[PDB]
Amino acid sequence: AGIFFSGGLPCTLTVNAACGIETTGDDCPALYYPPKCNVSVEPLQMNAI
Amino acid sequence: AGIFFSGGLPCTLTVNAACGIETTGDDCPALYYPPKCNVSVEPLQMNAIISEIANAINAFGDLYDCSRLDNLKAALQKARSICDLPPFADAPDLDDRIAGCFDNTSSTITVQQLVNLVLSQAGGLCDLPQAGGIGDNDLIAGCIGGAE
Amino acid sequence: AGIFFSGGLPCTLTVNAACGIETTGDDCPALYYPPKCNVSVEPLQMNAIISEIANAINAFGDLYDCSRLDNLKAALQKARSICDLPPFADAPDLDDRIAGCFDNTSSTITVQQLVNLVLSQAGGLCDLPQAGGIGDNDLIAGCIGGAE
Amino acid sequence: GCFDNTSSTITVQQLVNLVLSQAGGLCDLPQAGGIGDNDLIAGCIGGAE
Amino acid sequence: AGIFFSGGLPCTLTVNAACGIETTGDDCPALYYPPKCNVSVEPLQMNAI
Repeated sequence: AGIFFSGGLPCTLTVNAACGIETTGDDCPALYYPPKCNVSVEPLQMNAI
Repeated sequence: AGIFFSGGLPCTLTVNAACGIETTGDDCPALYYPPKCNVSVEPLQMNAIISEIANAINAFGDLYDCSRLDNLKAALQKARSICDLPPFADAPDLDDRIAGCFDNTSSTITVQQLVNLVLSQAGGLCDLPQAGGIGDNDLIAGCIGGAE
Repeated sequence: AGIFFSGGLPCTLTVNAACGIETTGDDCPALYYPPKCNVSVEPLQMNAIISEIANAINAFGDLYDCSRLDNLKAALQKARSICDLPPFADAPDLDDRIAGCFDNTSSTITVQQLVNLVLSQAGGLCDLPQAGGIGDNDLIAGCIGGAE
Repeated sequence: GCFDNTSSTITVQQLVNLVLSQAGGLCDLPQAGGIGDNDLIAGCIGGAE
Repeated sequence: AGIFFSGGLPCTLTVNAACGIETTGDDCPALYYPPKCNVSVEPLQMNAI
């Protein structure tokens, strides 16, 4: 999912996200890391950045 | 999901739940707990309810007081209080609106329509009485030099 | 602690937390359930919230009914609904105030302001039409016989 | 509106009566002394003012 | 039984209970969670709120 985190949450359901992200439909789903307690940043997701 | 059980069910398959709720998009699908014996309230959702009601109480700049029990009721009773609205000094134009009940429907009307409906009932000269005779007190009205 | 779970955490350290809530001192602090997956809601808190909503429903002398899920909705609609306000049983006074949207603001204006604004479109006899002649049988007006 | 410090309503008829009563009448008009040739007299022209 | 807990106790026998609520009748009794040391919230009641 490129720079986004597959399996995350949409921008509404977490903080420090943003709306209005213009994408190519379902192929580019905007997802974000949840505010859950025990999650850590995925390595590969950095590769995109 | 706000104040909905994230993994919940739609209103049709539960009990003591309303139906036909509207939200924004599918990010907020109304859901409730199912009639299971092995489920419990999810604290974060309770936190959402606390946040919502606390915000509601503070709508009109009042101070929440835990020793009370009717803060929301006071807030509601304050909104309906027309007498509490602030005073205003500058004279309004005809387009400035006034609120009243028309056709059993809470709506507003421009002062223009009000002025038209008031002056239109001024009556008419025909209403005036008659003297028949004429005396020196008959100060006849007319456009004397451009000033009535 | 009222509707706030005592022994919780402040808003900054959890989710779904209302921020900047103002209260009557530290004796009514803001605290919320932590994000852990094991904690269980405390019933006595749930007792508090029930009280607030139940009080709100009866803000306008309305009767609760457990068979419907819209009670607060109607008790809120009534507050906004002007059409259901009581009617005054007497005549108004110059000091009586009328609410309006003047200057994009829900404010109050006395009757006298409206009365004076009415005169703007009152007009004078100068506006009346004119004719080249008048029959001996027609009518004239003035301060005749000590009256209009 | 706020009628006698009490939230309530009144029919437009009542306000109309109060406004009309305060409006005034002919006797209120000033008393000019002389008359001129460019003036205009107020009267009823065949049932019309 | 709507929002009110079905098996609770009237206001005077618990804490954080609002006295003198109004209802249609005995079909909708006013009850609250008891201060007992083992009770837990009921979901189906929570749906009501």
